[PDB]
Amino acid sequence: DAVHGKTHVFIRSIKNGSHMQEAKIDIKSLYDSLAKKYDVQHKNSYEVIYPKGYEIKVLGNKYVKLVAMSRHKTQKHLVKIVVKSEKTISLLKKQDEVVVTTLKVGNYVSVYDEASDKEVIGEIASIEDLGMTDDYVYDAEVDDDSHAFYASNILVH
Repeated sequence: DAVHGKTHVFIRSIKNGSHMQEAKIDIKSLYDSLAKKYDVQHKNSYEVIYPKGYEIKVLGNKYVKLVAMSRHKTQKHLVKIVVKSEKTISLLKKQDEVVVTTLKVGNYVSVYDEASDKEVIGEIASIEDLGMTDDYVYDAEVDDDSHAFYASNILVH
């Protein structure tokens, strides 16, 4: 289980104790930027990074500390997951998608509605095997007990 490098996550960073910035950035960019600002560990096949003062949006529409982050090559297939949601505005239908490594069509998952800054229930609308990949895939470790974060608005472990 990892996510693709173009996965979007909501990140907050703090400097000098008192200043903070928040933005939506792709996970490969987060890794590449943060890999230079802070520095890399190495294990059997992980390059593992330990930032401080960075946070990520998780279950509960709250930011918790991002404790570590890593990237690695995997032999596993990338899978594109499309998740539909809708709201009563007269129905506005929305969908989001994330590609993961390794859940059933029809299952419900939590979804972040960015425009209304609230969490909604989504439906697994499709699942697609995109095949193997040579690119790095990425992993994030979160301090809250949900062990989950929002990945292109979809809650993933």
